[PDB]
Amino acid sequence: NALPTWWKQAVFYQVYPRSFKDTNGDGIGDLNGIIENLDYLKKLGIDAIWINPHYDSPNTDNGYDIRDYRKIMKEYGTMEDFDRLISEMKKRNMRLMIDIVINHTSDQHAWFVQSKSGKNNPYRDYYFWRDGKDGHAPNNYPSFFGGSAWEKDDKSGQYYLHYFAKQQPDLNWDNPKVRQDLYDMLRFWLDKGVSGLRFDTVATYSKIPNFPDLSQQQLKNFAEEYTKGPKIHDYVNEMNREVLSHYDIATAGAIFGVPLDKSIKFFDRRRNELNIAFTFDLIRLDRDADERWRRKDWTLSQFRKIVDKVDQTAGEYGWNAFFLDNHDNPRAVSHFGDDRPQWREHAAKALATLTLTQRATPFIYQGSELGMTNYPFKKIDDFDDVEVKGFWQDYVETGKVKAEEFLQNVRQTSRDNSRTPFQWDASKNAGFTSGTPWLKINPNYKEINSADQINNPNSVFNYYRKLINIRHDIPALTYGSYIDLDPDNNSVYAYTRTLGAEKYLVVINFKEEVMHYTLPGDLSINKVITENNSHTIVNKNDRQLRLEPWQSGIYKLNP
Ligand SMILES: OC[C@H]1O[C@H](O)[C@H](O)[C@@H](O)[C@@H]1O
Ligand SMILES: [Ca+2]
Repeated sequence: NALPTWWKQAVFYQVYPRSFKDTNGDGIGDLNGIIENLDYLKKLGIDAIWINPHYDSPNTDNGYDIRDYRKIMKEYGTMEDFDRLISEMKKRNMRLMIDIVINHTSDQHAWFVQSKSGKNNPYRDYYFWRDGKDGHAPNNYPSFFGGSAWEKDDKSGQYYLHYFAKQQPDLNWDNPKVRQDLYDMLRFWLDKGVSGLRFDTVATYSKIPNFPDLSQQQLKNFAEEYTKGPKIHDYVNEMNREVLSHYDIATAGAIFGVPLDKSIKFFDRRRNELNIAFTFDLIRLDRDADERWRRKDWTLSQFRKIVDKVDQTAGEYGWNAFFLDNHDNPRAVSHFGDDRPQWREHAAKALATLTLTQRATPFIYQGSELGMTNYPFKKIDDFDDVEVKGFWQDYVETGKVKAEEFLQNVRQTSRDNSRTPFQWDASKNAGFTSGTPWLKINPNYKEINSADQINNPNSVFNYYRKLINIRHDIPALTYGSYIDLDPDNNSVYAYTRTLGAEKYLVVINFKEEVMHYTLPGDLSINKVITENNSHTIVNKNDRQLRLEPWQSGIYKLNP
């Protein structure tokens, strides 16, 4: 059985508007630059776009600190430009998903300005205010973005809670007036015909009664602890009943911190919470849990075991998104592939094949369709991201970690790796801007750009385009069940996707040498659906493949 829906079979593209296309020379991407490139996305074969936050914001965290939920960000343009994006997407039969950030607002949001003015203001209980303990913060809560999660306010003498930047105070979801105002805000956007919502850090809305201290253990994985609020599902379901279920939308929940065996409660269709799981297990598989900027070695067997556990967790009643990178993570070809010149294009096509053959809604992050890479940051000042400055302050300026070792890691792990501007063409600043880009463009744009790829049939771009057409053509590549042929193999990633008699095999050689790979049991090849970097022909009934380094392919198997 399988309830098909548009959002299960969609291929989404994620646009980070600050870095997509600048159309007025200020160095920052804008709405009009999205509009201008919709035919490019339609040619790739995308039918839905998720945009990162597009609201009025002081940009401490690039739109995730929202100062007014009902205004367009000044740098992105006007409400008129927003409504044109919708209307021009509609002309092209594309659906828009927006980013809903209601764990916290900017400290400049009118609600916070009132709340901080004193204990008597009607907005006081819109945020979390607590007394110090012996002239220190109410408790030992750390922030994701550095220091304590409590900021002293001199006006009142009390501390306010901020899991993120001190300019992102957390909204008090235990206050029913807060939830009702957020619901009116959602209806403002949903009434404009938006087709999807992504809920940013949806699992942290419910705070822990009485705010007790975290134990030593809990301090080393506090992200998980902040997901343990006792009313989180009451609140998500109430939001579904009062708002989400009255419109026709797909909702995605970004559940950072949630242990994978707690994820299903958010997405089981019978629970009437959200539709699509954004889990972080796979994309953070190689990240230290205590020093969250540090990476550690990982293996293909580790990777594929997580793919399979995420897949099984969704089970019959949930549904996964699948992504290998996004605006919070290094670029996939650098992170999971080999980004050197001899291999980058083969590895990028290998990972596209993986992505576009998962039992999940795939999300392609802008630039990945070109094989864009991490950026060669050298000095701490080459980064923009508030998060990396928080890590530098906590670990390097306290003398706990040498600056150079810190940099060797954040070069690989920083969010700013995925925020360098999109490489449109080979002209100055890769045609992203007529001015000076807000974050420097990778010098590899001369070799990696959309103009060089869009009409080259062998390009990474056109291999993504071919895979998307393949996936739409073959229902088993969307709905088929997933079986990993060998979860312990560290060289060749091979799995099947099966619907009844229709059985397909995906095979990717993660090694930089030729690998021979004999199929298990009685499996043999009926057809080749596509391959990249193939040298040995595959004939009817072949039971073995000779895989070139970085070779990837999809095959139909004999019954
Ligand atoms: O969902 C988690 C979100 O948390 C914060 O508000 C981040 O800065 C953002 O990039 C991330 O996606
Ligand atoms: Ca601009």
